[PDB]
Amino acid sequence: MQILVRTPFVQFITLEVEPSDTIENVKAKIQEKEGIPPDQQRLIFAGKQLEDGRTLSDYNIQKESTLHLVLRLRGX
Amino acid sequence: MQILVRTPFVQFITLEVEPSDTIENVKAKIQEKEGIPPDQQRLIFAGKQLEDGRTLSDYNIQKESTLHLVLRLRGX
Amino acid sequence: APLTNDPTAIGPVLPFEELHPRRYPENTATFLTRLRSLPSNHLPQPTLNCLLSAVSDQTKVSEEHLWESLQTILPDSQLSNEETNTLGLSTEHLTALAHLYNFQATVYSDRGPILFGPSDTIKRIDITHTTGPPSHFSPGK
Amino acid sequence: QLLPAPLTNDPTAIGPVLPFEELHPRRYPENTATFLTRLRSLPSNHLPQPTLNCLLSAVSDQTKVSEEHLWESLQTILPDSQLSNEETNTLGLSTEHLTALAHLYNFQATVYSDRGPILFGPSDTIKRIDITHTTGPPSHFSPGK
Repeated sequence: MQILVRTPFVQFITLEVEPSDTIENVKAKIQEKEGIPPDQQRLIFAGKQLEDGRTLSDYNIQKESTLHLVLRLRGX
Repeated sequence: MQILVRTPFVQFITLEVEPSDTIENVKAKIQEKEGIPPDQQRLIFAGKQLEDGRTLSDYNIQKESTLHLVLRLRGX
Repeated sequence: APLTNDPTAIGPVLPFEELHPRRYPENTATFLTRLRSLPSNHLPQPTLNCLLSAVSDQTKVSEEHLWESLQTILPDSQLSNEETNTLGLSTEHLTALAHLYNFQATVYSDRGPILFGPSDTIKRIDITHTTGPPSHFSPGK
Repeated sequence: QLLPAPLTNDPTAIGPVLPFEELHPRRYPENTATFLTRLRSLPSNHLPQPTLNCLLSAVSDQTKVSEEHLWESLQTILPDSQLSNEETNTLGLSTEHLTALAHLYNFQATVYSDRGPILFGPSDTIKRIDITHTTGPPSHFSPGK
């Protein structure tokens, strides 16, 4: 037979951003890097889902901070 | 600045096994495919941790089933 | 938001994982919702029903029973709206279904596999997603 | 093993042998806290710090908490049989101790092992730390990526 094993390794993507960049700008950077449309992108920092019309400074996102990407797919 | 983004994508590992294979043998096949020592391997299927001295048939692991791998690192 | 004034909802707006605590994948159940107030209104099946069809194929549960179970857990404003009629159901509905039917779903998107649904479960299903456009859900991998 | 034998007759533990996530429910990464344990009964016996204490050193560097306080915190949550045993003396502390420390201090740790990054600790936390693990042998824990 043949079986699958789901490894516990996580994947990180490095982005260069400015404190005044909006969330929509951050999403468009992940589209150019990984090919994910901003429609199906949901970014979470500090347990709260980040809003598209806010900047990184509004969420107190410092340098080397880690954001979590969650896929919201629809459509058948 | 520069920030880090954690993607939700999952990595899978495919293994060629037989129903009579022991869990120790399964971990040995994962070492040969990824390079993880069997000591730091923990395999879970159907919510229960798989014991080394048991076989895939003991846990009723059919073909195309998926096992979850968890690493237990010491250190011186 | 429509669910703030949804007649079929009661209580404050809380994330799904707080209202229905399970071992969800991280931040996959943080979407805002409300507790259902009225029983099911028996909404018609969404025309774009490929998500229900894919879940039905994997779980051997009829699409009517899947859709009725959603109407017990989510308010109507999150079941039939502008997105539902134009784009179809979302993976958020998959998370609600996964809680209802105790399974974890693996979604093989165009960019890689992702997980939805509580991990403290036995049943496992596979869903394939294509960006398209338009996006489509199909059973299998 | 999957069940440390001295745990079943540990005088410092009470209750049944249950996975860590059932006795101390948090938003752990899947199956990272499923290791079997028991609830601590007696207060801390003030066990000496392990000789192989890189894990405490790595966590201390990242969290600015002295290794003494980290070690004392473990003695309140875990029984002695899982704090100083054969594997502790010869190999040192494990990531399961890191999960317990993460629960006690409310952080999630990213472990950069030799084959990829791995997460331990509840996700409903704010503090984030980075720990590097090397298989070796001998295995070593170090702060940073």
